[PDB]
Amino acid sequence: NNNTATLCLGHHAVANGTLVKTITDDQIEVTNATELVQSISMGKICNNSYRILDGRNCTLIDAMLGDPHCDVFQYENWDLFIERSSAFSNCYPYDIPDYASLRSIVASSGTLEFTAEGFTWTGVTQNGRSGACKRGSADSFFSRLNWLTKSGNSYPTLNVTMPNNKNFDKLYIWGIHHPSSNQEQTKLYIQESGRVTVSTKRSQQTIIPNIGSRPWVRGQSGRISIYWTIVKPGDILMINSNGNLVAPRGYFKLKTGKSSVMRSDVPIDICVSECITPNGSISNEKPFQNVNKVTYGKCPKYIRQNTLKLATGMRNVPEK
Amino acid sequence: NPISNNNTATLCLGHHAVANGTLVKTITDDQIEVTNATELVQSISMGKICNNSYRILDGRNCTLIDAMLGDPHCDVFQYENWDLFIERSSAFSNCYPYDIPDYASLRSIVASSGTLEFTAEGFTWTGVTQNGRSGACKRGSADSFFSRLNWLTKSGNSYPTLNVTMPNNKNFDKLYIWGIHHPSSNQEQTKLYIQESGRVTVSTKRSQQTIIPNIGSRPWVRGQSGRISIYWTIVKPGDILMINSNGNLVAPRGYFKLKTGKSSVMRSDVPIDICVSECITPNGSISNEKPFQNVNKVTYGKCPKYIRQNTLKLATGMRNVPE
Amino acid sequence: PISNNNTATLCLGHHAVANGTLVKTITDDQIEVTNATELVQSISMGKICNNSYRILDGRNCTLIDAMLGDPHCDVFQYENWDLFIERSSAFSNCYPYDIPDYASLRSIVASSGTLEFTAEGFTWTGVTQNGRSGACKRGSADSFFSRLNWLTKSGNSYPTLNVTMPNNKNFDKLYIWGIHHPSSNQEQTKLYIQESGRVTVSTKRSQQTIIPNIGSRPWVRGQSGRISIYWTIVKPGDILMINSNGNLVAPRGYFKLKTGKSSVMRSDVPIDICVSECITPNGSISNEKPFQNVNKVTYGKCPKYIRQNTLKLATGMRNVPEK
Amino acid sequence: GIFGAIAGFIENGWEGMVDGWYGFRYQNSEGTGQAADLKSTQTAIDQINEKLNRVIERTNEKFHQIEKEFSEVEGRIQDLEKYVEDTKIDLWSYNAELLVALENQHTIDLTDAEMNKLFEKTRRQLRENAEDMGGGCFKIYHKCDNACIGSIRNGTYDHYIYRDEALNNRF
Amino acid sequence: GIFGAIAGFIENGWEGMVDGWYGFRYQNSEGTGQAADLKSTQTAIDQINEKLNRVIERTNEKFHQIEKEFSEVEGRIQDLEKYVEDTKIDLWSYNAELLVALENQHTIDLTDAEMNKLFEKTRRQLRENAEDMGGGCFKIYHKCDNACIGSIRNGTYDHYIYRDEALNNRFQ
Amino acid sequence: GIFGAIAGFIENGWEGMVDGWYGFRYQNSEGTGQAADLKSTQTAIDQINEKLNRVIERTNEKFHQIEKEFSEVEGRIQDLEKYVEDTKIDLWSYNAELLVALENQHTIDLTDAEMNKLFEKTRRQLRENAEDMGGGCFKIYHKCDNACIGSIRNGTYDHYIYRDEALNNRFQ
Ligand SMILES: *[C@@H]1O[C@H](CO[C@@H]2O[C@@H](C)[C@@H](O)[C@@H](O)[C@@H]2O)[C@@H](O[C@@H]2O[C@H](CO)[C@@H](O[C@@H]3O[C@H](CO[C@H]4O[C@H](CO)[C@@H](O)[C@H](O)[C@@H]4O)[C@@H](O)[C@H](O[C@H]4O[C@H](CO)[C@@H](O)[C@H](O)[C@@H]4O)[C@@H]3O)[C@H](O)[C@H]2NC(C)=O)[C@H](O)[C@H]1NC(C)=O
Ligand SMILES: *[C@@H]1O[C@H](CO)[C@@H](O[C@@H]2O[C@H](CO)[C@@H](O[C@@H]3O[C@H](CO[C@H]4O[C@H](CO)[C@@H](O)[C@H](O)[C@@H]4O)[C@@H](O)[C@H](O[C@H]4O[C@H](CO)[C@@H](O)[C@H](O)[C@@H]4O)[C@@H]3O)[C@H](O)[C@H]2NC(C)=O)[C@H](O)[C@H]1NC(C)=O
Ligand SMILES: *[C@@H]1O[C@H](CO)[C@@H](O[C@@H]2O[C@H](CO)[C@@H](O[C@@H]3O[C@H](CO[C@H]4O[C@H](CO)[C@@H](O)[C@H](O)[C@@H]4O)[C@@H](O)[C@H](O[C@H]4O[C@H](CO)[C@@H](O)[C@H](O)[C@@H]4O)[C@@H]3O)[C@H](O)[C@H]2NC(C)=O)[C@H](O)[C@H]1NC(C)=O
Ligand SMILES: *[C@@H]1O[C@H](CO)[C@@H](O[C@@H]2O[C@H](CO)[C@@H](O[C@@H]3O[C@H](CO[C@H]4O[C@H](CO)[C@@H](O)[C@H](O)[C@@H]4O)[C@@H](O)[C@H](O[C@H]4O[C@H](CO)[C@@H](O)[C@H](O)[C@@H]4O)[C@@H]3O)[C@H](O)[C@H]2NC(C)=O)[C@H](O)[C@H]1NC(C)=O
Ligand SMILES: *[C@@H]1O[C@H](CO[C@@H]2O[C@@H](C)[C@@H](O)[C@@H](O)[C@@H]2O)[C@@H](O[C@@H]2O[C@H](CO)[C@@H](O[C@@H]3O[C@H](CO)[C@@H](O)[C@H](O)[C@@H]3O)[C@H](O)[C@H]2NC(C)=O)[C@H](O)[C@H]1NC(C)=O
Ligand SMILES: *[C@@H]1O[C@H](CO)[C@@H](O[C@@H]2O[C@H](CO)[C@@H](O[C@@H]3O[C@H](CO)[C@@H](O)[C@H](O)[C@@H]3O)[C@H](O)[C@H]2NC(C)=O)[C@H](O)[C@H]1NC(C)=O
Ligand SMILES: *[C@@H]1O[C@H](CO)[C@@H](O[C@@H]2O[C@H](CO)[C@@H](O)[C@H](O)[C@H]2NC(C)=O)[C@H](O)[C@H]1NC(C)=O
Ligand SMILES: *[C@@H]1O[C@H](COC2O[C@@H](C)[C@@H](O)[C@@H](O)[C@@H]2O)[C@@H](O)[C@H](O)[C@H]1NC(C)=O
Ligand SMILES: *[C@@H]1O[C@H](CO[C@H]2O[C@H](C)[C@@H](O)[C@@H](O)[C@@H]2O)[C@@H](O)[C@H](O)[C@H]1NC(C)=O
Ligand SMILES: *[C@@H]1O[C@H](CO)[C@@H](O)[C@H](O)[C@H]1NC(C)=O
Ligand SMILES: *[C@@H]1O[C@H](CO)[C@@H](O)[C@H](O)[C@H]1NC(C)=O
Ligand SMILES: *[C@@H]1O[C@H](CO)[C@@H](O)[C@H](O)[C@H]1NC(C)=O
Ligand SMILES: *[C@@H]1O[C@H](CO)[C@@H](O)[C@H](O)[C@H]1NC(C)=O
Ligand SMILES: *[C@@H]1O[C@H](CO)[C@@H](O)[C@H](O)[C@H]1NC(C)=O
Ligand SMILES: *[C@@H]1O[C@H](CO)[C@@H](O)[C@H](O)[C@H]1NC(C)=O
Repeated sequence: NNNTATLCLGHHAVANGTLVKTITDDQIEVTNATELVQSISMGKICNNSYRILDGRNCTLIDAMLGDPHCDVFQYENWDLFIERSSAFSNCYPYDIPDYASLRSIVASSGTLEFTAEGFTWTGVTQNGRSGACKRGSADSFFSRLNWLTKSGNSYPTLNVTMPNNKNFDKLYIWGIHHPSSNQEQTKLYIQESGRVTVSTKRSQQTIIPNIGSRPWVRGQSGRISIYWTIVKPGDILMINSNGNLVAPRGYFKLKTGKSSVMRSDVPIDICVSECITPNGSISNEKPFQNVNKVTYGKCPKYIRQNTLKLATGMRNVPEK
Repeated sequence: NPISNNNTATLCLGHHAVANGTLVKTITDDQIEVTNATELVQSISMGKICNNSYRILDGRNCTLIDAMLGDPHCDVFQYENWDLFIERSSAFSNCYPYDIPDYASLRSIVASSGTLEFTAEGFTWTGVTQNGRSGACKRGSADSFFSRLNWLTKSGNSYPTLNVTMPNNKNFDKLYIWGIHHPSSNQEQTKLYIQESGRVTVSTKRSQQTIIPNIGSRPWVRGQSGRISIYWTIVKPGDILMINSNGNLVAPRGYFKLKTGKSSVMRSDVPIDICVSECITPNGSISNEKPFQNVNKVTYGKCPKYIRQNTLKLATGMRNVPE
Repeated sequence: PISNNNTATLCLGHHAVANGTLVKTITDDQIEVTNATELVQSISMGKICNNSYRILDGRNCTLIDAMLGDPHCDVFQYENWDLFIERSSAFSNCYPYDIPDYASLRSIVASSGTLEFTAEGFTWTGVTQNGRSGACKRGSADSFFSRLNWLTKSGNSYPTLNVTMPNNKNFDKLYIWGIHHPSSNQEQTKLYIQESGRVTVSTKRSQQTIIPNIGSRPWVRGQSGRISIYWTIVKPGDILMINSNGNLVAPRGYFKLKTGKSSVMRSDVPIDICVSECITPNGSISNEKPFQNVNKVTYGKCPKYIRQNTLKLATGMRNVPEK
Repeated sequence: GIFGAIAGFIENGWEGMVDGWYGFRYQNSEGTGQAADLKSTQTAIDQINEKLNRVIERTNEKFHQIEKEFSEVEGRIQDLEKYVEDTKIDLWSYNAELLVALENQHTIDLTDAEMNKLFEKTRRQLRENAEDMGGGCFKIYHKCDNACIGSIRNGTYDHYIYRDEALNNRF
Repeated sequence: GIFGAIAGFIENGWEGMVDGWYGFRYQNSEGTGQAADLKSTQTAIDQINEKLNRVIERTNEKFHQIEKEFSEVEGRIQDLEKYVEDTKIDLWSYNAELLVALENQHTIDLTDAEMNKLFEKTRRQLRENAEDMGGGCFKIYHKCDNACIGSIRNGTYDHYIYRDEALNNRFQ
Repeated sequence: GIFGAIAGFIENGWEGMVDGWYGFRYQNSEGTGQAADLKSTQTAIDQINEKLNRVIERTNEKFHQIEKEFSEVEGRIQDLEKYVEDTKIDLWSYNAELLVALENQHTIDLTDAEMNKLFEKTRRQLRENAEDMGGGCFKIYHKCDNACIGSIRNGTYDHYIYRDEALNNRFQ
């Protein structure tokens, strides 16, 4: 027919569509879709967006304390500290009350900037050392801690002051030594029992030692418990002890920080990615991720689904 | 034209309706009738707890803690295990008075483990009397003590510095329960332990806890102005427990095995009964057919999510428009 | 060109406005509609309204110093609040103290909503009461925390104090007590005779022993020594007991605890006569909108804190101007 | 709803239509009659079934949680334990309220849509042989026995066959 | 909109229409005119107020909660207090963002519907006496004075009386 | 889709239409042909890109948080730390599930909308010179060389030119 035409309206389709989920349909085919869930890591932790520190065989605390094999980390600072699982302590055995909170505070602040200070320890021997804590091939000790003992036949009451004239909080790491026997307590410290009282205008922490055997660790049936005290601008640090003091040598600086600490065992490498997980860095194109709930940086949100396809085309209705 | 025409027809299109619709809430309306709807909020328990899907354990007159310590009247609970342990509010202790720093955490760990499987060990106690007992803690007709605790006392006129050890060669975490005794007066302290004041130090390679006693009167409970305090230590595979006392030690007789369970504890007073349900509350079991519930925020199992609303009707039909 | 009289033109349409406003949708980042309305409240009144909830101005006092009885906080006796306001100028002017778990105590009191204190005749046999100190000036003399009783020796001795106080009420009593830590050994034996003190405070269920710790601390208002404050909560049917033989800072009575809707907030904005049911540190805010960007810390009938400072909800159709 | 069919240009529902959600009523030479439309009824039921399946017995196992009632006053930790639960509950209650209101809207609107789609499919079949009277009714301008009505209902109505006859009756 | 009426097959709104949201403009032998349609205007307005009633002056009482600003550095308990709060706010922000974007998308779509529905209501009324010109306008092929317009507007137009006339004017 | 255009009264899509999401196929005196409609394609594409802008490369900076794995057994605190994270995930997982279902539901709808809008835009243009044959096809009752189809495509077709020829092939 020459005096009629035909005009049909339509829409496109594709040979290969993709299935998506809607409200009314469990599955339904669209021309195109895009994946909104990051389920693949890069295999490695990328080091060019944020400043990453490989902890190697050192925990962040052992680095802070100054375990001799952790000396390469003196004064290091980071955006993210990576703790390996094969990390081990290799100095005098210790325990830290509320370990997690100190690790967190150090992780958070993001630095191990240590400033030594002029402590006067009248009437005692300083720089006490030990076979448990070899440095060189010589007995030694945690480098940031000063293990004090008797001089001649005395250990007079130690009463020292140290004010904070800075505009930042100082953090002091100190300890108390718990000896293995009365035979040792007296030999080292003269007095039959120690006392250690680290105080400020606001806070105070006394600790008494506790003689007795603990399990053998690197030659040691005794222990050192580690404590910390923060000192705010204008405040003042006071230490009072008539035995067993593992003293501080200085302070760490505390910063309002963006820093943190992660536990991973994956290789650090040069790439670029602004999201880090223990499985390695992951891309952050997508809004969600299913790699790990532990993240650091600009990260997609963790969720329990591994796939979420968002339709980026119309419904696909093929031909024949 | 009353009589319709033979050369026309009328075709009307429509939808159905019901005499009895029900109201639902939408974006555009607070209420609007639909042909039908399904209630999405469960607000009716069964009034009892169901014991067929999950393994439920009636604690009766016993807490989980007493049952673990070995309080005589809770002796039926030895070597038990559970998915969900129920504590009644009428449960009492009936043994030497005690308190447990961070009771809550120990209760939660044991509950979580899901078993009072106790395995004893050869703690050679050199130079002391064992198996101390008290009139405060009758087992049958006789004075006794927590079944899992060895109350140690002097041998003649000496209590020496005990120093016993016990490695963990197993592949799981051992949980050791222990304690220290606080006497009422110094008279007692020396009657029992010789030393004017005692001390207990339990340690591993990585941890330690030293406790010192505190002699003095407390309130009279079941014949006692003294107290025991309960502490625990968890020992990891490869590690080693060491105990060091020169007085007042209430020693462990062995260890509890900890598991990575799907176990818990729940306070409730409703009766336990035969029936099958996989969601439990203090009010009883609830059906989990619905996505939400208004019965209780305490739940255990395959549970609808607690919300504040009591009804949410979801429309399963079109708008109803009667004839 | 001239509309036929047997035709007519009929057009349908919608309105439009001069002052259109931009809003956000699913499909369009910004789009003009005839009207909108802000759902985010980003502006405060710059003051706190006293006419709804009872607001109490702490002034120079913290809730804790008000509770203990710091001299310059005497005006706060028997006080009560829906909302206690702590100022950043707030100072202490008594004997220097510290509080293990300070935060928790503050919460507990602030929650109760009152300092209703009732004195109980405690019997301190063999000791001198009402110890005072130049560090804590009341008017023009030496004094002390009004709700605490500093005990010291009497003559040659400080006997082993053993006092008891039953709770026959139907509400939980809170007892605030403490322990003094001397600056030196001489001060210790001078005050208390025993060269090292002990404080055991107990109920039928709890107990707490604090040993004092001697040594110098930073000079604060004359004092190199310190006091440490502890609290205890005795429940109805229970019974407090105190057993000390030195260093006890004693309670003079109890505080009524109440389950209540009261609290505490840190701010330095003024308080004034107006009306509002939501308070923040930036001041009271209007609760007309459902969200707010003023502060995360809130109290009362408050919009929910969100990060956005503006969300325009459209209250009218798409706007499409002529020409 | 947004299509203005149900509670709109369809004045009301039929309580007599007992085997369909949507359908037809007719009157012709042979008499009067009612027939459901299955395709439309099924589409609507299926979609509601998928809403339903997305929210029933989809509950998630939870075991040892935190405590949520307390017999002691404790301060900081309990404050936090209680805040976490009130925070959690408020958020799910909101999720619940929003979920039900959205679905319900969508169910109203999708049931409206099928009614309109049935109407349009019918309109399109009849071409020039019928006029829309309103109410959802068509006047069909030709003889239309029950067989012919069925042809409309099973989508096989051919309009050229009756066009001349109908164009006649309309003008 | 999804119906393509507002900002679509209708070129634009009328600023001169101030007594209603939807309505009619018309021209006949008696001149030009404009009257609003109250029923639709009410429907649009009722749906919008129902949103608005859902969110204005509907706030929750909360009292003692947790601390959210901190003067001291504590580590683990502080970390959790901060984290919980951060988690809460991020999640309420999301809800708010999403809620407003939905409501708005809906408001735009349902006011388009009322417009389209008014058009359709009028097309049915007019039967085969009129033709969609485009632009939301109908050409009515019969003498249609104000009384007659009035009829369409209040839903009392009987197409049957004008039908013979109208069929004739448009197919001849 | 709610409009019944796609997977509806239009039976299938055209794989042959490489250069547009929507378009025309036609047949006349000159042969047959195919053209894409760019405007509808762009409306549907812009709409989808706007959903897309609201999710891709839109992540958020988070630094030091709480621990989520634990080598030791602690109880009360760790129970809380774990419950807090568990709760968070469940709530984002819910959110993400809903977001995608709704957005996809909506993408299916608005692409059905654009098909329908075009089909109406074209019908309104043809006035009485054409009938809906079904299947999304119009029978045009007059000679219509390609330039005439072009005028329909580009919105300039004038029905008053062919109205007499059309009404005459249509009726009577
Ligand atoms: C569009 O075409 C897509 C192309 O797929 C093919 O490639 C083209 C060039 C042709 O050769 C064509 O004939 C091929 O089929 C097609 O993509 C696919 O869709 C299917 C689902 O229908 C996917 O199946 C799933 O596969 C995984 C394993 O995938 C990996 O290994 C295979 C090895 O052969 C390779 O395909 C890839 O390397 C993958 O990485 C299965 O584990 C999974 O099993 C689960 O689900 C099934 C039921 O669906 C259950 O039985 C199982 O128990 C599991 O629960 C699926 O079987 C297929 O992988 C995928 N292929 C590719 C290459 O991506 C797509 O389906 C087409 N779209 C539409 C709408 O039709
Ligand atoms: C199925 O749907 C998906 C939607 O996810 C479509 O994929 C998108 O396609 C567009 C256009 O092709 C892409 O837009 C481009 O974005 C570039 C930036 O990089 C993005 O994409 C990469 C993916 O490889 C990511 O790594 C990155 O994070 C970004 O998200 C721009 O650079 C492009 O801009 C210009 O680039 C060149 C050079 O200047 C010009 O020639 C271009 O014309 C352009 O102006 C461009 O805008 C989009 O990024 C794609 N998304 C993804 C996730 O891959 C598919 O198109 C669709 N498939 C089909 C067959 O239709
Ligand atoms: C520090 O100070 C406290 C408090 O003053 C002393 O503790 C009290 O010590 C006495 C002496 O043992 C306790 O007395 C016993 O208490 C039990 C109380 O329970 C019931 O009995 C009373 C009294 O009749 C009833 O009225 C009441 O309803 C109770 O239900 C009694 O069971 C004991 O009864 C009998 O015991 C034996 C015979 O079996 C005999 O001595 C008498 O017949 C006696 O009646 C007994 O009375 C008292 O309970 C303690 N109170 C508290 C709160 O603990 C500390 O000892 C003290 N410490 C020092 C170092 O001084
Ligand atoms: C352990 O070690 C610490 C530190 O060495 C000692 O503590 C110091 O004790 C002295 C007194 O023993 C304190 O000195 C007092 O300071 C008061 C004012 O202090 C502020 O203002 C002065 C301005 O002159 C500043 O220099 C100072 O730093 C403060 O900012 C004075 O009011 C006190 O004077 C008293 O004595 C005379 C009269 O006899 C008069 O001036 C007054 O009337 C008043 O009675 C006094 O000078 C000093 O502040 C303490 N330092 C710290 C850091 O706390 C312990 O004494 C020591 N203990 C042992 C056992 O070894
Ligand atoms: C087209 O229509 C106009 C408009 O007037 C009107 O619409 C028509 C459909 C009629 O129904 C009218 O009754 C209605 O008002 C007509 O113009 C008008 O014509 C009428 C009839 O002659 C005039 O009324 C008369 O006017 C004369 C002189 O003033 C008097 O003697 C009579 O008593 C009576 O009032 C009216 O004036 C006139 N209006 C104007 C502005 O001219 C028009 O005649 C008509 N034309 C055609 C070709 O159809
Ligand atoms: C309390 O009892 C414990 C356990 O019996 C004693 O600890 C043990 O002390 C001995 C004595 O030196 C340790 O000897 C060392 O053994 C290691 C094993 O590898 C060996 O490498 C060393 O050369 C050395 O011989 C033994 O390790 C140690 N065991 C443990 C678990 O600590 C402890 O000495 C007793 N305390 C007292 C005061 O008696
Ligand atoms: C209308 O809906 C109700 C419930 O939403 C259906 O009746 C219920 O069926 C379920 C199990 O199938 C149970 O809740 C009850 O056994 C029923 N409810 C009541 C109140 O007894 C009903 O079958 C639905 N369909 C209809 C009425 O046609
Ligand atoms: C569709 O219907 C045609 C009309 O005739 C009838 O209608 C159906 C519903 C049955 O009830 C028949 O017995 C009536 O006579 C049929 O003639 C035709 O075969 C049908 N075709 C298909 C493909 O269904
Ligand atoms: C609209 O089309 C008219 C005629 O149709 C043609 O369009 C294309 C572009 C040509 O290549 C020929 O196929 C036809 O002549 C044009 O006359 C008119 O100019 C066009 N206007 C616009 C704005 O595109
Ligand atoms: C990532 O590593 C974790 C251990 O941290 C492991 O359990 C998990 O299955 C891995 N998941 C991936 C690569 O998605
Ligand atoms: C259920 O039990 C709880 C105890 O946790 C009780 O407080 C409440 O009143 C009961 N609520 C019910 C049956 O809804
Ligand atoms: C438009 O909205 C404003 C602000 O939300 C409101 O106060 C007023 O009632 C409305 N005004 C008009 C003209 O619509
Ligand atoms: C706070 O104390 C100072 C000094 O004692 C006094 O002058 C001032 O009035 C007090 N401030 C208030 C707000 O009461
Ligand atoms: C708003 O609140 C913050 C947080 O408390 C505060 O720092 C800021 O100064 C406030 N604005 C005021 C007080 O004007
Ligand atoms: C409708 O309008 C006409 C003319 O404008 C008026 O006379 C009448 O009252 C109305 N009729 C009905 C039935 O509402």
